[PDB]
Amino acid sequence: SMENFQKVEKIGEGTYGVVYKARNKLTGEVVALKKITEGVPSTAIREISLLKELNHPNIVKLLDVIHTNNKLYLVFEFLHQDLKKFMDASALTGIPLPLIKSYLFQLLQGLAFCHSHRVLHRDLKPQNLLINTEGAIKLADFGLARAFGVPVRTYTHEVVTLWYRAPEILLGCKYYSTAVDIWSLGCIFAEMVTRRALFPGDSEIDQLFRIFRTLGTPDEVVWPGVTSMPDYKPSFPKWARQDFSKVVPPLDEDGRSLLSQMLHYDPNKRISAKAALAHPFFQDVTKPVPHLRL
Amino acid sequence: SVNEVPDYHEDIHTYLREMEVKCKPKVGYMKKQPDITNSMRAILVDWLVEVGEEYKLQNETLHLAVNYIDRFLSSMSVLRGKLQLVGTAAMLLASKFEEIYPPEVAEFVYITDDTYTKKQVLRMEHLVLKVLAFDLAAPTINQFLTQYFLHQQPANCKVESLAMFLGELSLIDADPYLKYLPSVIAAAAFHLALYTVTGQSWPESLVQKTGYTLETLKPCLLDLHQTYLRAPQHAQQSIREKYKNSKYHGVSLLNPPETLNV
Ligand SMILES: Cc1ncc(-c2ccnc(Nc3ccc(S(C)(=O)=O)cc3)n2)n1C(C)C
Repeated sequence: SMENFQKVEKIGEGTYGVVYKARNKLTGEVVALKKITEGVPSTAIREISLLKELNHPNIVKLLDVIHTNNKLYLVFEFLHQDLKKFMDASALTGIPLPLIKSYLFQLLQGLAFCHSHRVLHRDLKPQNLLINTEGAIKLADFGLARAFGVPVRTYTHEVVTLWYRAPEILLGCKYYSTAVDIWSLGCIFAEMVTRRALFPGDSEIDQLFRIFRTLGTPDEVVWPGVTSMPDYKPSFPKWARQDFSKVVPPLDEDGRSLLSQMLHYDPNKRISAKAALAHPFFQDVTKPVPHLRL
Repeated sequence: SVNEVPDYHEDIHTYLREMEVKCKPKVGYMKKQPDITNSMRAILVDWLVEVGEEYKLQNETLHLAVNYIDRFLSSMSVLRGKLQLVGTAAMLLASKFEEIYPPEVAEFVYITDDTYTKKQVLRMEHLVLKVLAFDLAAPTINQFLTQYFLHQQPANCKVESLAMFLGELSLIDADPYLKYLPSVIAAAAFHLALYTVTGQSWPESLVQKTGYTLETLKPCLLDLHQTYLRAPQHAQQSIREKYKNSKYHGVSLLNPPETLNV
């Protein structure tokens, strides 16, 4: 229980509760402690049950659950910071490309492992992607995740933090699947390169229009079924699709190829995390430590 | 389609096969319960079927809750007056895991007709989480069935519904069905449904996916055929009632075949 833990400082906070840095007094291990009516919340039930199954080097490790009459603590391995903080700290240097590549490779490994174990993450924003001083990056916060079936069955709609939300969610499709998480990582790949969110919308319609302005307004040819989708409107402006080299100018040819396959409109055609691991962008991938103190 | 996860369905299947062995209840537990019987359990499960109808819950939710109850009862001795409290907390946990809109705790107290308080239900929720060590993502018959249905040539809605119905019937009787894994009951239910409706058999493509043959499926298949033949006379009827509905293509009104010709 908590007698062996010494709190150090607050590191994070949303509706879920609050997260502290702490240390195990007996082993020295540094941890994150997340402290949490209708009884135990569904987000915590999902987070704990799914994370108990997911042991992978690019998934944050749940070490323990301390379950009291009054409170629930989740104990995680400690990571130093989120990717958002690191992007900001790299403001006028940029993030060196070997690090971007290493980070994306790791994120795809973590995600493919989720998908292989029937888990959709559904909130891959940079605040949920944690980095340590050794060069690792890991998926965190599985509160919004879900165990899926094959084939998928209708799940919660309008999921995913809006800037990272896939068009099939924005257009209200009856089903969505693993491709939603790849859309998000695509948005993250772009963002690691520019340090700016690729599609920073303020409402669902503005998010769609920003997507359309960058990738072209989709039509039956590019995305069969699109004009029949529940929230498609035949009044939607028709923007031409804009050369990918203009979308993320510093990206080479391989990078551009992988980004375009991660941001494909048709969720059937979009690349899987598993297949992305073999993309020629990663031909020279390594695992360097981050270039800044964390 | 990505809705059928082509790049992951095989990994997922292998993983569920691995998990169903680890999540498996103790086959002999009911003998070691001093106060409850297979027939009290049959009553609870049939009651959960109705609760699921009343609140429009997913079939997956029902199957999960039964998995929790059986795993719980495998280590915890329970008096008859408390069985329904275990079952209610289980259905609550299954709903929070699996449903978009779980019913509130007050609704779970109300369908027990105030046999238990909100405080008892919530205390039991925590006990069930503690006994299962939050291991709630359990494989079900349903999760294997939906993958098996992708091998139909072509899709037949009556086959699907009837296979679900038969899978569901298996939940009511601990004897014999505690001795079979979810993947095996689903396979027997799928074969039996396919044969009742179309005259066809367990396809070669599913022999390739699962390693199961009509030979490995025979013991479960004989049990399931009897359960199907006797369903009209079973003391518990909620599943038959439910599967009369057009949602499930009235499949409980279909006649079981007299023989299987194995
Ligand atoms: C919600 C949640 N559940 C568990 C964690 C979690 C797990 C392990 N390590 C950390 N470490 C950490 C996070 C954020 C920052 S920050 C905002 O100051 O850059 C600094 C360190 N956090 N989390 C995170 C996502 C808050």
